[PDB]
Amino acid sequence: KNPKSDKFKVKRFHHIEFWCGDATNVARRFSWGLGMRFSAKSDLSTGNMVHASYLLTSGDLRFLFTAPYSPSLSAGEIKPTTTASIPSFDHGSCRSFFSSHGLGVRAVAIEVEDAESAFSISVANGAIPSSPPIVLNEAVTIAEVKLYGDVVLRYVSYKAEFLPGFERVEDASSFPLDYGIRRLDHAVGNVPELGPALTYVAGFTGFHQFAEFESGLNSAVLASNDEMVLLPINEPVHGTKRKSQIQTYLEHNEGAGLQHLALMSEDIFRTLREMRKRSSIGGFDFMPSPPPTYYQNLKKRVGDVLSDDQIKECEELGILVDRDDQGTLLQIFTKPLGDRPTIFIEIIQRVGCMMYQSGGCGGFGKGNFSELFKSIEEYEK
Amino acid sequence: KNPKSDKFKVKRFHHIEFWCGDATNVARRFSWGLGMRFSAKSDLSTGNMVHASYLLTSGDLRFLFTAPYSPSLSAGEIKPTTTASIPSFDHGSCRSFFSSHGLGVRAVAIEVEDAESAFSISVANGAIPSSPPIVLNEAVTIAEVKLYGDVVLRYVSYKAEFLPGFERVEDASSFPLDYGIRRLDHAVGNVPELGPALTYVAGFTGFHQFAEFESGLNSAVLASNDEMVLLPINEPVHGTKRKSQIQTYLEHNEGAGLQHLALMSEDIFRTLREMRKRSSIGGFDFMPSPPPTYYQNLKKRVGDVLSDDQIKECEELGILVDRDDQGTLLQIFTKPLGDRPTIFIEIIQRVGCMMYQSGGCGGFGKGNFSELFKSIEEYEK
Ligand SMILES: CCCn1c(=O)c2c(C)c(C(=O)C3=C(O)CCCC3=O)ccc2n(C)c1=O
Ligand SMILES: CCCn1c(=O)c2c(C)c(C(=O)C3=C(O)CCCC3=O)ccc2n(C)c1=O
Ligand SMILES: [Co+2]
Ligand SMILES: [Co+2]
Repeated sequence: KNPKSDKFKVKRFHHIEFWCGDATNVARRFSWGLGMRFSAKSDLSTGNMVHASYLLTSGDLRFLFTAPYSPSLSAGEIKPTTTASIPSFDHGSCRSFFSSHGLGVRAVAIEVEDAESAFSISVANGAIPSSPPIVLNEAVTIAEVKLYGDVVLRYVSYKAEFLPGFERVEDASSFPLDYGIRRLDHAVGNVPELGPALTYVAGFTGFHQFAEFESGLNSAVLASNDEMVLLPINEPVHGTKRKSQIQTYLEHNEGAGLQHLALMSEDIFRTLREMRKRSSIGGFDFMPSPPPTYYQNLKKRVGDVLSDDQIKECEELGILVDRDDQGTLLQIFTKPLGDRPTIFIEIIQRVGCMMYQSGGCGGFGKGNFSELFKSIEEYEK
Repeated sequence: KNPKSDKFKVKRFHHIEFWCGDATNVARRFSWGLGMRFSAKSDLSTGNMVHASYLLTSGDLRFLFTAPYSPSLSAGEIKPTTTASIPSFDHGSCRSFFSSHGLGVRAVAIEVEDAESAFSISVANGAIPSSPPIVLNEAVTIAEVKLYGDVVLRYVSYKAEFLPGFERVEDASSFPLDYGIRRLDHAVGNVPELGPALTYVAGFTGFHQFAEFESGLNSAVLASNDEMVLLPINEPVHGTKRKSQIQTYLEHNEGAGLQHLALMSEDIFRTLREMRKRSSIGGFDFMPSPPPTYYQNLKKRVGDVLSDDQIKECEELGILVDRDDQGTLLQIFTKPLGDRPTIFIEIIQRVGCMMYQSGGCGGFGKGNFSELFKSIEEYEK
């Protein structure tokens, strides 16, 4: 069921913005680890005396890394005279966010038809405003409302290159890395209580629940009209034997925030070979692999979609597989991206549901909670 | 002239500690960029609920990256019950340092025979104490006094593995990178006034001035008895046409701090090939190269030490060369390590002064200020 109840026209995921203490070092680590190119910048070299912002791209995926400068550099500016390229940026907010949460996502940005319209409708329907709409160079409109914790949902609309005031990167410094990642598939929040959070977000977006198919989580997924913008939310299940990983997140994060970003690859096998090659030389580590029992059990579950060779390939790389009614999902998770056990990344590829491919095809892998436990205990034998 | 006036027995540079917001991402960037191995850790996985600290090694060079956790994780601890592996660490101090300075060096650590003795003598002779001596596991003694700005000089003595409470890195995660860097040659501070700073530091160490051989700097070098611990200090020269790079540092750093770390390599040619290979894929960028006139002028200056082929090699890699009375120095500088134009790294190799090789052999390259200007203007032609 899809009531298609979006309250404003929503296009696609546009970008993700991390708030950090040093944008240079985080951006350079991510570039090498994930194979994303340096595409644009707004820093001192471009006249921005307020914040250092660096943009990484892979296909249509945009990761923006931003950090503050000393406020003394821009102490004489006022908002009408600012040199910031992101008018919503605030020194105090950024330092407070990062000291409270450590490294993580500040903005989930989606492209809309009319950022001004989306903002007003949103707050008309209960959104807590964060940054009012601003028109950049008469060409781009940007606005922000609260999503959960200190994460904002950013609207971005274009009348007709990333943002005004950003310069393209002189390719000499812009090495064309590419491990196969292509777009952002979904962005997941952790909250203490799922009910009030879902009611708030679906309330002002009109997004509908996507509908799915003991391990410490309850969760639900909001979706836009064509189900291409996907925003799942988790809450802790307390009192179980094994401590909830959602509760651990809220503890070490100082409350709600974004849990994982799921990046779609055009060839998950090559993405995972390339990332694993780099895990120990500046890249990302992956969660411990499932036991061979898990892969011996895959023939019965997806032996009609993946060849026996394609299953052995999953086993070498530690990929997980799940399946709903309409298609199949290959997935794998990184260890946390930073010091704290909080944000992590998921790499995914979806098989099926062709009309183009419809969003959510195969679900989100909840069936791998039980299957992982099962295969672990079979292998304990 | 060497009066050998050290007021306590001083051995060698022991380590450098960076204070950052996310130790994981900075450490991983440095590892790949400089070819340093992950050697030890003290974090949540080792029972440290206070700070995440990761140690990188290359030969005898030790880079320690440290970041705070949420104070709520250790809110019930007191100093007698602390889980920190570095007793001098303080949450407030670390967050205040990094928000004020961005990424940079907090501690310059030297190994002494008696850290307790060195501390008392130092403050007896004018050192401002920072952290009193603490004995770790009855095996290591650590103490800290102020050096300049918010940089401390850390004393470390061993009765007889980095520090108690640090675990060796399970080599699976400890890839053995090595680009040829071997030890820390010198560590350089920027201050507004050189006179008062030198008087303070030589005052409590007994270190002597090392003695050298318009571009915006005045500087002097303090040295220990065998001249192996080397601590140069710069001050701005104001009112010149081209703005002083020392003044720019103090502006963007919010005052005094460490300017550069000079790492000695056993083969600067291979170190620079390896680092340059990585500049655009997560490593470090190097300052713009000198013009061909500079290298055509090298035959007359060091044609008795470097072959014509060894000079062409310098030209490919952008290495600079200087020479004093006793030996020759090859050097090159990175662009800043972070967002702000503040800290940078120097790679160096020294030729000459054999007895082992005496420290400071060839000076520090001040003769390259004029030679760079000269060759630039000849090449303007
Ligand atoms: C330490 C790794 C633990 N772990 C996960 O974290 C994990 C995640 C995070 C997902 C996931 O992506 C997801 C959604 O996107 C929608 C909300 C529900 C949900 O969980 C799916 C499976 C997972 N499995 C199997 C697992 O074992
Ligand atoms: C943007 C690069 C600008 N630049 C330097 O920064 C530079 C430095 C930093 C050194 C140096 O190491 C040093 C000492 O170690 C002792 C104190 C004096 C001193 O300066 C030497 C030469 C340099 N030259 C030539 C240069 O052009
Ligand atoms: Co997911
Ligand atoms: Co130097």
